Amino acid sequence: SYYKSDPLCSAVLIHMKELTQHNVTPEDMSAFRSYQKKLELSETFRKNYSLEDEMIYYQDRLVVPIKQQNAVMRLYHDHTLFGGHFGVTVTLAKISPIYYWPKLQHSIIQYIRTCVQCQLIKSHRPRLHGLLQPLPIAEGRWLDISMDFVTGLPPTSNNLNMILVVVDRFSKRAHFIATRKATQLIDLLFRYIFSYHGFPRTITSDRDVRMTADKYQELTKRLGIKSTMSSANHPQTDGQSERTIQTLNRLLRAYASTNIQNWHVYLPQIEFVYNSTPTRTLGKSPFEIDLGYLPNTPAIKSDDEVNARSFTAVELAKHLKALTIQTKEQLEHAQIEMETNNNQRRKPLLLNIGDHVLVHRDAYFKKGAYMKVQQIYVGPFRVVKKINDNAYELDLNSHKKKHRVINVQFLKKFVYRP
Amino acid sequence: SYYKSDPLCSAVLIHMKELTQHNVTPEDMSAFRSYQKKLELSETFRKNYSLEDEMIYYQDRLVVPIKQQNAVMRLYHDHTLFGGHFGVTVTLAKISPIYYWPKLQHSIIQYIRTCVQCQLIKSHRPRLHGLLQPLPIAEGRWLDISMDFVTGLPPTSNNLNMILVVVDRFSKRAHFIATRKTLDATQLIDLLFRYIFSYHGFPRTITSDRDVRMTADKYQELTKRLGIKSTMSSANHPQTDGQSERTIQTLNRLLRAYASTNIQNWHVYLPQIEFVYNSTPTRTLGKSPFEIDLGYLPNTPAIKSDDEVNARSFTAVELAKHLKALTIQTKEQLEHAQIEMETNNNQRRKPLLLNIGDHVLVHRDAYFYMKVQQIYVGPFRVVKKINDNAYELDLNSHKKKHRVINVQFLKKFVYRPYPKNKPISSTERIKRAHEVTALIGIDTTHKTYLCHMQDVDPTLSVEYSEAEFCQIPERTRRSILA
DNA sequence: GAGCCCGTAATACAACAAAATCCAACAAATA
DNA sequence: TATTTGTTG
DNA sequence: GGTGTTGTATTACGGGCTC
DNA sequence: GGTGTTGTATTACGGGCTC
Repeated sequence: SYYKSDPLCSAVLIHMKELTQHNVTPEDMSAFRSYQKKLELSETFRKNYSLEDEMIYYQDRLVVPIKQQNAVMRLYHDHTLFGGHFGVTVTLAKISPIYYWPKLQHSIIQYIRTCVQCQLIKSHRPRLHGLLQPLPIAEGRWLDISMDFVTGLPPTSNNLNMILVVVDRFSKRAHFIATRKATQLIDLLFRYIFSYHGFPRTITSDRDVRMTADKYQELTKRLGIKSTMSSANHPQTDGQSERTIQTLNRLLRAYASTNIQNWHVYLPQIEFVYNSTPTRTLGKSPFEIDLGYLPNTPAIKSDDEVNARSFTAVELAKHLKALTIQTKEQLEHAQIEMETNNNQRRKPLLLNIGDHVLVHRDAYFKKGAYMKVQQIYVGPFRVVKKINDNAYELDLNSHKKKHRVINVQFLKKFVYRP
Repeated sequence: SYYKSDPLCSAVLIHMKELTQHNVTPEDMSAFRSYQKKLELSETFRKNYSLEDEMIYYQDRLVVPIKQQNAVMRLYHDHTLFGGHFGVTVTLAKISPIYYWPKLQHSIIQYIRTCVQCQLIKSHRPRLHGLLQPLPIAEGRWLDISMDFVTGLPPTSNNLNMILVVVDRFSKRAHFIATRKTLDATQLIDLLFRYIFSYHGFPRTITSDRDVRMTADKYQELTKRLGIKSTMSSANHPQTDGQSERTIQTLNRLLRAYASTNIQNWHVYLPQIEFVYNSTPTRTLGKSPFEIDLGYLPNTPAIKSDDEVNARSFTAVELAKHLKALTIQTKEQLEHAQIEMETNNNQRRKPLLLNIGDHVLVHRDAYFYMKVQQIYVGPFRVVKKINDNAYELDLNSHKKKHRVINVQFLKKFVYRPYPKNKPISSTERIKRAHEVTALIGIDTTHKTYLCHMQDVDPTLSVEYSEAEFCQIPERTRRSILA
């Protein structure tokens, strides 16, 4: 039960094979590509096709007619003759030692994008699927605020359990919100610690139940506060707070190495140390990014001046304007530097309407659902809206899934074939 | 109540600041470097020091004498005036706006290395410590072998291990047989299917992990009587079993491909996955692992355009010559593979070189709520240097579990530094017990606690028994152990 | 080209990516 | 001799 | 509307010397 | 003695044409 026991006088290679035969030319519809290929063969000298008793082949490899292309690549890709659904390299190593197939690599990668199980099972670095495209930089001071918290720490005396952080996107000002892992009184403690400065414009946070929080969201809609609400298991958007708790974790380890179970005393020292230390992407201390009144003043900084903003009373407007201008251009510099050092391999994905994208078992099933060697056979979903440049909402075929926003790091767009 | 309100007429900067005054030359022992620096200043033109009535400083930066170098770096790196124990960049951003410091960044990284807590609380890419050294290349058809376990597989007949993958390292034949956790623990039946695998040829070298199924006394001694080495891993360093784990990575994709009937009936798929994976050509050798060892390919011949040599199923007296030729081919492909691995991986990695005796931190795998507490532990003395990236060390007294740590967890320790002395008398272990810093634990063999004191030799601990343990407040001691 | 000192100063590279329970199973410690 | 308790895929 | 982001050793580029 | 390692899209380099 072997193949190639069939003559085909109507295919692309007929023009190539009549270079010796010159007998019959029964071309088909859309066979004008064969005419152009024969013209290119005529103006060049690459004649290596061998014609031996109906076996027309290349120098050592069997050229296959285009009628049975899919049959051959399915035979050497599926388990009919022990393929195994591998990549283009193993498929070439199975086919190219035996067959030639002009533009074989493009045909094989097209088949990889065609075969459904390879789309659902393979990953092929599904963490580089969209550009960086960071947050818009800022406005006037204390208008954008980043919100997140680490769920659990070694508990203190039974009054405090975990640390919440507030750092603004502009100035990156540390904060010490020590919660109890909380209730609807989140707005009480949160209000007491941001309203020390004032009400922001948008909150960059995750889809956490203390902030998804239909009771708390309506408060923000009434008050005039937006909510970015980073999607399920995509904590990258929170950013400044995540980077702060990275710096806080080192600081908390430093100040509580031998002093576990009472770190709530040292937490204001943690935030004050974070506040007094200059950063890199802005080059100035977060006091200086705000009203520059580093109160410790161990020594005067470089370019010695008055450096006493307490003496200035009415002229603070020009000083804050100057700080705002230089910090805004520094934020733009940080944005472009991040975009340069990150997008060296980040391939974009821009669809925005009418596709059948997937979600490869991350933010689709539960974060608490165990990942194992169980098959990854998420069905072909649909996309109806372009919610952002780096995400697309889906019509999750479930009860509700409680969210339908999927960042591009889980999509891996499905492609059909007739 | 600040610094710099004191004269220092004998330091390095004396020759620099007598370029305008030329009063006295009160050099000290080994202070001729000041004269050489003055000569270097004279033969060039970088004279920009400002000198006004003992306020001697740079164009905008206060130059500091070498006597109070430690005072300045401790002031702007520790917490006396709100430092924070940050990196070299933040320390520069605190110091370089205010002070000059010839070779400033070198002094800053020196202070980062010679700190007491700063080494142990932070981290800087520990994974790339040690250059990537591939294991010995190949032998006569899997005299070197690897195996490993992964779990999390769904049950079908109470079989939630089912991955005992054995990879024939030379030919990469890569067998894996269904099993379970509860069948054996290297006592009764584990060896039996190990031998039915080994029925097709005994190996000569194992490379495996620190799993309890192979660190047992029964396994090591039987392998030693079999003349086959163990060569275990290094306390959660699975990269020693890399080729088996890479086979698992290839196996997992094929397992998901064949795992549509996840729960009902799928134990027939592992031999199918074996037969598919062995027949598929690899990348590092260009030949399928099935035909590398066995010569020929499996049934339904799809013989390539090389020759008829891959249909070698005929008379066997001439198999030795061309099978050795294929051994040469595959050997060459594995030097190519070792070179390819060492190219793209050693570009960022930096080797770590320690002699026997110097202290070393382990930073992990010493105590298994490890978030805020001091997960990183104190320094230990290295005993045996097995490899350039393998140091055997005394993490505890004599307790348990294979006291060798890979260099990825290991980190250098520097004790360059008013430190106290070493108590050796019997009465000095009682009074000098309130000067403790950290804790290791309790000896399992007898009643002797090991801990760290303050401003002493860190690794060279002093034994503190119960006669001098209950007097000092131990309420804050078990807090870091729990 | 050719290298060196030194002084700044950019520069990819990785860590924040929820936290903490055991599962199965080797061998130490009493009583 | 059963119930523990260190560490590790 | 809504989607990364800085700390850190490490390393690259100008004044001043030898040419 | 004892310590990574291949699968995979993706992309870079020679024969043959226009010069």
